[PDB]
Amino acid sequence: GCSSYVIINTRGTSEPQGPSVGFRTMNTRIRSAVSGGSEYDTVYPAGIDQNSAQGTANIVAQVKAGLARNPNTCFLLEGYSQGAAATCNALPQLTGAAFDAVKGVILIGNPEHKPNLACNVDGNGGKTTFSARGISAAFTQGVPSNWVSKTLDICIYGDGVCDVSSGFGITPQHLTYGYNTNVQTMGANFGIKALQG
Ligand code: NA
Repeated sequence: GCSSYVIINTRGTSEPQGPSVGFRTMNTRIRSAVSGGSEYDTVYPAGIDQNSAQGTANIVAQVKAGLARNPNTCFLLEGYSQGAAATCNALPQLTGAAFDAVKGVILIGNPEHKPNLACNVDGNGGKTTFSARGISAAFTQGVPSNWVSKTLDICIYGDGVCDVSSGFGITPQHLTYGYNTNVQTMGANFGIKALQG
């Protein structure tokens, strides 16, 4: 059980610099159930930059800075949209102690969504987006094999960002994760169990 943890939250699109709309509810439940938490909101020019390399670097730096403060610090990594891509890009850079410290990765509307990974669920926890390809999947690696068992990759059916077969680009579905009640429940239960286990 993690006594001290950081929720690293990497936002999307044109969300303002601050907590993403996508995780607000599940985080209230995680922080309420598991003492010792804090939130770091990844600094990067979301919807203003050419890419998210800055977001990836700040995810990696905050994991390393937290472990330096307290080597038993745990992490949950959360990414929405371009922030889910930036989170996926961080995963290969988090090795040994830094890998062991990250207890769970929650992705919503992931542009790097990859077909047939065990972490893939839809908004209702089923398989309607299980084999889906994300809009960035042809050019990126998505969730590496060694991260699948601690990842939850939620793709709402009709979200063209994580499932190119059910929508073209940013579809209204892409915008709905923060007020999807089963998304928030799945995220909260995954994060609580990751930190307590
Ligand atoms: Na769905």
